[PDB]
Amino acid sequence: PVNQPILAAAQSLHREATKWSSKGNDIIAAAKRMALLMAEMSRLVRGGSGTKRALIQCAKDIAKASDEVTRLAKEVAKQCTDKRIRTNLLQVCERIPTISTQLKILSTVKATMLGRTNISDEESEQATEMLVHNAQNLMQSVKETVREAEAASIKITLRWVRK
Repeated sequence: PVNQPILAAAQSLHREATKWSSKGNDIIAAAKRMALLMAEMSRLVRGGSGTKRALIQCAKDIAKASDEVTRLAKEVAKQCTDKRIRTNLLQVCERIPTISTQLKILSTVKATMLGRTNISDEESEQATEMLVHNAQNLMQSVKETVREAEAASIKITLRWVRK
């Protein structure tokens, strides 16, 4: 069914995001959608063909959800009194648009490769491993962004309720 390391990265973010309720928290909601979509991604990279259009669109959905995470976490940071946390939170959540832009590039590469041209099992495996590493980086960054966004809120209209 799956590419295990992508699914594991997805579950890793799911575990952090499900510490809290989505109610009145769109960072939490977006992060949960990201983890669910990234699990779908691991199915798609490990299915196919037929999965070409789906691979591209799934990455687009993930990138859209990550813009919401980024946008909100930047607002949290810029209300945070602790410079140490504020700076760290700005540092991480400003990696995210680049990583999720990279997710869209590498998914399209994996999906479409060289168009009509024939491709080896080596190029195919290499393209998988590029995608894998980028997915782990993304899941890591958002998980760190969730943790720090909550840490920063202690120093401050966003709701953190433990489940």
